[PDB]
Amino acid sequence: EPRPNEECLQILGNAEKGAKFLSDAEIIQLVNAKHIPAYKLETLIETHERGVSIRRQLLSKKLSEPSSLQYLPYRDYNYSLVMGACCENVIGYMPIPVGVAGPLCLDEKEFQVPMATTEGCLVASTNRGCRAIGLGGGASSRVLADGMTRGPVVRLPRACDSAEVKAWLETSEGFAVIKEAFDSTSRFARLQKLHTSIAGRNLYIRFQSRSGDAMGMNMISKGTEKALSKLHEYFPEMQILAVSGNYCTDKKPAAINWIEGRGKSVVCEAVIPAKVVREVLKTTTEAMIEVNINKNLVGSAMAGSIGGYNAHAANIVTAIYIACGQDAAQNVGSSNCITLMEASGPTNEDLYISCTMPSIEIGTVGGGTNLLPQQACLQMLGVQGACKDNPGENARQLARIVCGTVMAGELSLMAALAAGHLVKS
Amino acid sequence: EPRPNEECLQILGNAEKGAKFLSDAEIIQLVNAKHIPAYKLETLIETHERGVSIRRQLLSKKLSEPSSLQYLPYRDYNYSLVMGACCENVIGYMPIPVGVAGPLCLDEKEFQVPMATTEGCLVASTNRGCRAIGLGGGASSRVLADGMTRGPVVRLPRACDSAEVKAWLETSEGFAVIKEAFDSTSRFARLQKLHTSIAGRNLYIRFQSRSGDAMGMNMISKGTEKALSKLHEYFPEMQILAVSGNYCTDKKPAAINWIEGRGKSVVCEAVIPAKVVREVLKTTTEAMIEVNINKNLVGSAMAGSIGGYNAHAANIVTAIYIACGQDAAQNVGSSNCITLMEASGPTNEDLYISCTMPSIEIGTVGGGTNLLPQQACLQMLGVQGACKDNPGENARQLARIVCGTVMAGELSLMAALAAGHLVKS
Amino acid sequence: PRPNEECLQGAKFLSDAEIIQLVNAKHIPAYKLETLIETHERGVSIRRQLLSKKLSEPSSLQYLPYRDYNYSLVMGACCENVIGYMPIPVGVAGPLCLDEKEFQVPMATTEGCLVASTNRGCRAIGLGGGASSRVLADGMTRGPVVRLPRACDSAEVKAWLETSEGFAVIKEAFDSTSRFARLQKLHTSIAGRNLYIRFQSRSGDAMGMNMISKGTEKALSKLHEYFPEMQILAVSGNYCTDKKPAAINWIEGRGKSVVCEAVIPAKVVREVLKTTTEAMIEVNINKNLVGSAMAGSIGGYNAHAANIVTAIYIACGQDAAQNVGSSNCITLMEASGPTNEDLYISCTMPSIEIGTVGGGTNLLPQQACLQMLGVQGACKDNPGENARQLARIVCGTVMAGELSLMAALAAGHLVK
Amino acid sequence: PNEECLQILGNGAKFLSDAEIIQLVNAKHIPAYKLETLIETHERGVSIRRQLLSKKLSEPSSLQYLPYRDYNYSLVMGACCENVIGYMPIPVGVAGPLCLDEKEFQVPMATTEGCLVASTNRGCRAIGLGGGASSRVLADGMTRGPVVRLPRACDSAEVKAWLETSEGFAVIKEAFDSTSRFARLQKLHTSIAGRNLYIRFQSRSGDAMGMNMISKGTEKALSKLHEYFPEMQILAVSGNYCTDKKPAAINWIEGRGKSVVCEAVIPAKVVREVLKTTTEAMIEVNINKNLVGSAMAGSIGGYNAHAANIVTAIYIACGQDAAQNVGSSNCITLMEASGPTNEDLYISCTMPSIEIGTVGGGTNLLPQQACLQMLGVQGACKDNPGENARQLARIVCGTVMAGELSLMAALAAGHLVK
Ligand SMILES: CCc1c(C(=O)Nc2ccc(-c3ccccc3)cc2)c2c(n1CC[C@@H](O)C[C@@H](O)CC(=O)O)CCCCC2
Ligand SMILES: CCc1c(C(=O)Nc2ccc(-c3ccccc3)cc2)c2c(n1CC[C@@H](O)C[C@@H](O)CC(=O)O)CCCCC2
Ligand SMILES: CCc1c(C(=O)Nc2ccc(-c3ccccc3)cc2)c2c(n1CC[C@@H](O)C[C@@H](O)CC(=O)O)CCCCC2
Ligand SMILES: CCc1c(C(=O)Nc2ccc(-c3ccccc3)cc2)c2c(n1CC[C@@H](O)C[C@@H](O)CC(=O)O)CCCCC2
Repeated sequence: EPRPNEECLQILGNAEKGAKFLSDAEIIQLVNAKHIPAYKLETLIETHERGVSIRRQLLSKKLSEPSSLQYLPYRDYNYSLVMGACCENVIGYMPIPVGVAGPLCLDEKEFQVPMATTEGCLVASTNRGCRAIGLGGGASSRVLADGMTRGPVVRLPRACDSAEVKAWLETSEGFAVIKEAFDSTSRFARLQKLHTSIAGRNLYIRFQSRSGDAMGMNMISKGTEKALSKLHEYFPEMQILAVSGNYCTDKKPAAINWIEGRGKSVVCEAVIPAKVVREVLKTTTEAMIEVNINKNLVGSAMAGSIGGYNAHAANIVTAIYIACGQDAAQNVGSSNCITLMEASGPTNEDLYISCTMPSIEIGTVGGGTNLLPQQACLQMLGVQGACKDNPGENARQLARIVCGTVMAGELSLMAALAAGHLVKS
Repeated sequence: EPRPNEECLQILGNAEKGAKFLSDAEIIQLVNAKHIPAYKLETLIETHERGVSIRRQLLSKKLSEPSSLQYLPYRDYNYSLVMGACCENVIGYMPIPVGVAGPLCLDEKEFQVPMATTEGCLVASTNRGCRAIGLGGGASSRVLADGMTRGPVVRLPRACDSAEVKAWLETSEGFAVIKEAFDSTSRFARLQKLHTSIAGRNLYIRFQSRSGDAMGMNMISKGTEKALSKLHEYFPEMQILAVSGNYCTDKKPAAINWIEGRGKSVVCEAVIPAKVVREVLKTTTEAMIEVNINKNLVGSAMAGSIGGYNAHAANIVTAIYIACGQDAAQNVGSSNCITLMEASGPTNEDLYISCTMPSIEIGTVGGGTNLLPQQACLQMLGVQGACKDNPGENARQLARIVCGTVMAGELSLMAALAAGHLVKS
Repeated sequence: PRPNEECLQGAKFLSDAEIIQLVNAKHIPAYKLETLIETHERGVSIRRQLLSKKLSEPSSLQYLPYRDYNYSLVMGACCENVIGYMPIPVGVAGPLCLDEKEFQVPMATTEGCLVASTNRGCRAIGLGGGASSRVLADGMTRGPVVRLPRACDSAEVKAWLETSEGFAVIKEAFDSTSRFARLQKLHTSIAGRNLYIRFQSRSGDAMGMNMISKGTEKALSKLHEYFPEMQILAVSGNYCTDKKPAAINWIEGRGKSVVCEAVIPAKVVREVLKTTTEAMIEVNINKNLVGSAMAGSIGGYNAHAANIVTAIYIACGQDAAQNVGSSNCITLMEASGPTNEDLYISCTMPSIEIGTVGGGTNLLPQQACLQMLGVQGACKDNPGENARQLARIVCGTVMAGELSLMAALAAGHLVK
Repeated sequence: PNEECLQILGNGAKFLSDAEIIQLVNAKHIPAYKLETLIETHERGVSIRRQLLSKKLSEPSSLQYLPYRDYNYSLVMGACCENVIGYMPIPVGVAGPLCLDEKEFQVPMATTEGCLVASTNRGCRAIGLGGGASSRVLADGMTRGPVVRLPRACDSAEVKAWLETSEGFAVIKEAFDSTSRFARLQKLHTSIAGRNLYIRFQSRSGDAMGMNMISKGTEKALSKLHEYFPEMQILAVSGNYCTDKKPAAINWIEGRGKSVVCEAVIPAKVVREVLKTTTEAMIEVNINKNLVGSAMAGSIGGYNAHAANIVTAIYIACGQDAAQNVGSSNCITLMEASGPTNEDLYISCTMPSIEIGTVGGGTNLLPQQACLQMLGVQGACKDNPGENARQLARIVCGTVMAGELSLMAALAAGHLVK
């Protein structure tokens, strides 16, 4: 039934037939022995699933084991929201187990926190830390700052010239002009204080702005493009080298994120009664403080850590992020956390605990949050999509939930380490 | 039909009946009137899918939106390998779109590389970087080191005693004693030179060893347990404060991983002819090196980066990790990368590129790699499971692939920044 | 010698053995003698002789000099328990062509080749038409740590400081304590119920440490009136950061942030520096950026800025302990000119902590070195321009030092 | 007369006055660089240089108060300094006794910062009344960290693996060790960054700081490496991997020079009467300043109050390289409760990269030697090579801790200005 190549190509270019009529082996035969290239399988074929299936068959014959894809599932998944948006050369999907850790008592509310992980004991441990938090009157958090950044590098012909652009940007008149250009690109675009830094005839300019409920990379980058266009009108010798000169900084470790913040800067806290630490966490307060100082402060310091003065906030950040359609690679900066434990109340037997996380890069609109399964997890928290009355509130709430769930996860791993657990039981 | 609470209880305490003979609403009426806790749902119910179903039903009526879970899938998924191994309190699974970039021409072989992401353009950009490497003759990698670590903190009564223990561990006979205890806990356990650091009466002890094709955390922790128990026979006043004093360092940014290594230290390289840089990357070598020097080195320096001297290593690392059953939270350390670009060839128009990644924390057995869909992705690369013939070969191969694919994504992203793109197109 | 009863009854009429024997049988306490003796130089001699009696080598103080020094400006100012002085050889590297001027730079060092090397660096810069420089920013900082009952309370204080009216009353309290106290933008960080506050201000030509400490004093007291439950834990919570390696000094700057640059003709790199522009760029990329990167350095992207900074600081009465942060520097080298064969060099030092008044700039030997550079004392027609000028000179002299050593390294020097 | 004075230059220089030599330079019969030799004495060669310099300054009376007479320039010329125009007096104060390891020390400190010696001295008083401090040198080994390039990263991987084999390190150790009597190479640490290779040589240097000695050994060791790997370019003797006089985490973790630890318990009475505070307030300030504060500031290795003050003061006093306080001041200061009722103050400073020596450099000069002799660590130690330098490093750590106790007590007592 697989027709000759010259004939199949005619039915393809037929506007009232298309690949809908061609068989699987015929679409394959045209990719092989080049005619339809390979990447162009996306736009031609009838349904999205049949494109995934064809691409899987092509892929199977190139592999050293033909049936590698047998347990990689692809059927019945909604690919309409994925193609052209979230992923390319799609051959299926990867199911990541999702557990629940809660209720999380935070700001006089309750939250059932979804967490997608394959590390056993992670969700149970976090769930225990939530119960301890809940039995001690609950947690409270504050968003200290909010604004996604982009950190382009431009080049003037000399360091003195880039010193002049730095001085001009620092004047209130220069900032008003660059803020007009930036703010015109979108209704959420509101440029805050510019931070600049020189390295010879390079000039790194840190544009920061809130992005409503989106994480905001696409919004700040568009705002930055036009802003540097307006700056170029005043300084035509300027050469834009890159929209990112790693000064944002995005998806790399960097002290500037730790010190200036990026996206949402958050602080959570709680006071656990001496009873709850004993019963739920199987330790004392004196022991928790001892482990936290010498592990999370002194230990991190001996390791040469910048922004890693914590136990495992990266476990909780990553688990929520995958569950809620966040950019999981932004875990690199979003895990930044200092966990602090001290005595509280009369005997100095109650455990004070606070996690401060300067650079939670998060958003409840765009990216993976347009997909329905990760919209479901966002809906658990009540933060799905945009907030009309109070733009930004949903992404800020989710940032607060991340910091609170980190603190829950911190209480439980630190408690296990304090009561002598060396291995995953 | 829904029977009273006491009738349902004695059916649940019956052996040749049990939970199979109750309806969902009856089990839920038992949980509401506090006869069965939430965590007891795992061991009472017959099937795992029915346990996930009933946990979802309770969860839904605690939420502000009772239909929020509608689009979080849960059915027809193999929870036999998840319950009590990878996740707890399971309410479903989050599907991450999976894409393929390849062939990745690495060490005279070809790799179809799975990439689970929700960020648009990442799989297509990475795939273009692969094309540039393929038409450039290919890439070559070496594994420079190998050994997962654990960095426990112990406490001596005084600093003079911690110094005594440090000197003892540095003697070849004291080290032999501890290497015997450590190696006895597993067939892969081979303890390497002990790196130690004192902070007052604290002593941080960095145990390092290979772990076959396992990532190594369970195996190193077990070897660390017995090793410290032997050290205590020689120094009984020693206090084992925590199995991790953040010296390892695991899932936090730390300079020690950058300088000493953790897991696999790997380097990848390639020469991209000027012709390939022109037709695939749409830019010149000269423009590309200018961006790399001033973004990936200088820019990263101004930012105060330790080990983040790259464009988006974290994008590629994270995507391969989710797809292949790795711990995504370990992208914090595993993303460590310095990207170098120089001029090669006749008139300095070719592009020598290399990515050095000293701390890739990876494996092909254990964790999420026991799950069949994550195994499907590992089979794409011919690195699933353990190697009987040559232990470590699979995990070393996946680490070489993570490095070469990072370099593919570096080429492509850096080309796009060089060519004047400031926004995703 | 006379007995010990005739001496208690002034101090000028007694001998050195007499006052010593009063403390050696416990007649008089030792914290009395500071004021008792008339001449300052005999206070030093006695303190030495008392100290000789405790050392296993009595005569080890023999070649530690002490005579013919002006101790009047030091005592109750720069040093205590003074037993003499330490001579540090001063050399001169110049002339240095910087912003249409020439500078003979004094360098107090005991390291061989350092002054000759820096001096060759100046020769290369001179023959390439000199160096240019700009002060990018200027503000000494101080970073107290305060605590409030909860993290929610300290968040409230942070928000309060970020409004214009909160910053206005804090600026009112800060500016009141001194002439030069003009408070710039505040920077804050929270860690739980901790709150770190970075007060930045110019301070005339002084380095400013004590001035900002006074400004921070009244400013925290004002914040205490707004927030009565605020414990003031310390005036320095290491957030300044003063005399320790910190990323915040590198990123925000501290004291003077300065940039400096030069082009060295291809001919000059060949004949004076004995290398090639290409090779210089190769060593700079791979040593000062890639190498420092591998070593895990924050702000140490240079060859030996600290050699030059420390030498000038000791000679010019600066606080040499501040070389920790002042040495922060990134040396960049690029190709330049029509044939791409000329060597563009630039050093960027974001945190040079410096001044030309107060501290050890009060001493006459140190003021001699400051006068060489034409920057001594307070600039009367532009308060703070002498301190700016010395910072600029440090950056240009640091760049000269980089040129020479990197040229040496590139020509295969494993010496000295 | 111009032409008359040239004829006398051959017979000498001492039969020409200062004004006659200077006229010979200003109308160029002789260049500027011919003063090191022709002028017969060191003090008078400095004098003519100052006169030549004085005319080029906008204020020609600039150098009147820079001293130069009656100083030993012979140990300075061609070893410690060049283009010498005088010396710079730094006041030396004294802080002691410092009770360290069953001994007493009077510690010299060259500083122009008010209250530093007086405060360092109060910290000694608290330590003395607490029953003395203790200390241990945990490591010793100056490093050099050169950079080399091979054609490929694969080739540099081949060299790293070779340098890790028992036999590769044996051939290298032997070449390094032959150049000096103290040259004894410990295990190598290598990091690759592409086709670059950063090799960290480490060896003790007797009582010398070791920069010259390990440079010699590194040079020789790389020439043996070049014989096994001819395509290897030697880029630079330092690829900043040592790392010398720059902030770098490799010194914090691996150490460089003397890694040292120090400790002491300070009784409750002593904290209240000498230091005017409590153990509980000191602990609170130390946690939140030296740990949390430094963490918030992005500190690598600077977990202390003012270690750099003490290190700089002693270094300049004792003829050390004061530039090297960049890394030698790396310190973590820890305070916790101690004793039966948690009222005594355990304190410890750990300083992993103290770069120190008692022979060579500024320790060849006599005033600097006087300060070393006070401590009893001057010059080489014939019986136990290295022991004078280890003792000075222990003194630096103990004195720093005295300095931490004092300043931290002042901050805890509520003093905001000095
Ligand atoms: C977070 C998971 C976890 C745990 C851990 O949390 N265990 C735990 C605690 C409590 C319960 C529990 C549940 C319900 C009722 C009662 C009790 C169950 C399990 C433990 C370890 N890990 C892995 C840490 C890993 O992902 C990062 C670390 O490596 C980071 C670091 O600290 O360095 C490692 C071994 C040490 C302690 C136990
Ligand atoms: C990697 C995705 C990506 C790309 C990008 O790679 N775009 C791209 C390039 C090539 C093709 C292509 C495909 C087939 C044939 C021919 C060409 C398609 C798309 C671009 C950007 N980003 C986001 C990076 C983001 O996750 C981390 C950065 O923020 C990290 C950083 O550099 O700071 C950011 C905007 C500027 C550049 C383009
Ligand atoms: C800075 C002094 C110095 C020099 C050095 O600068 N030598 C030099 C250069 C030029 C002339 C000269 C003068 C007039 C006419 C012609 C030529 C004379 C001597 C050299 C080295 N050092 C010690 C660096 C030391 O304090 C920091 C380093 O350890 C820092 C680092 O690079 O990592 C160390 C060995 C390498 C090469 C030469
Ligand atoms: C180090 C000197 C010093 C002191 C200080 O120590 N003062 C002091 C203490 C005790 C006595 C004394 C003497 C004999 C008997 C009884 C008591 C006298 C004076 C003080 C300050 N500084 C300057 C610190 C400066 O160089 C680094 C810091 O800026 C580094 C930092 O902490 O961030 C600064 C203001 C705060 C406290 C007082």
